[PDB]
Amino acid sequence: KIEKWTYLELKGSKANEGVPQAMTAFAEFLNRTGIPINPRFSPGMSMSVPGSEKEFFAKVKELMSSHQFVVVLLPRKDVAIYNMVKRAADITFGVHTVCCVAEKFLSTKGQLGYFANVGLKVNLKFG
Repeated sequence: KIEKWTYLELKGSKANEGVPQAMTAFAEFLNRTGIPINPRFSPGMSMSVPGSEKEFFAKVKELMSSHQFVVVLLPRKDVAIYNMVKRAADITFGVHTVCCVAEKFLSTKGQLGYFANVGLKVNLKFG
């Protein structure tokens, strides 16, 4: 059972709406599909994309070292931001991160299908 988790939101041009609410929906989804997780998350973090990996690691370091699981929302399917996230996760102990595109994670049509795909990655990390 994932007990301590939160989310990290990497800002794009447009502001994301309904994030906390979708995170709750996501946790419910995970529980229904056989991945036990506390239905409640600790308050999430939102930040613009920093200029360097060092700057990024400094910012998210406490977040990632104090949680078992972090759901990360990226503004676009940009593999460079994705890599920045994976580098920090690579040197952090006791945490798993999963990266998602914000629009897909939030948009009503196709949300459940997307949740299901993201759940594949989550399952592999814990199951």
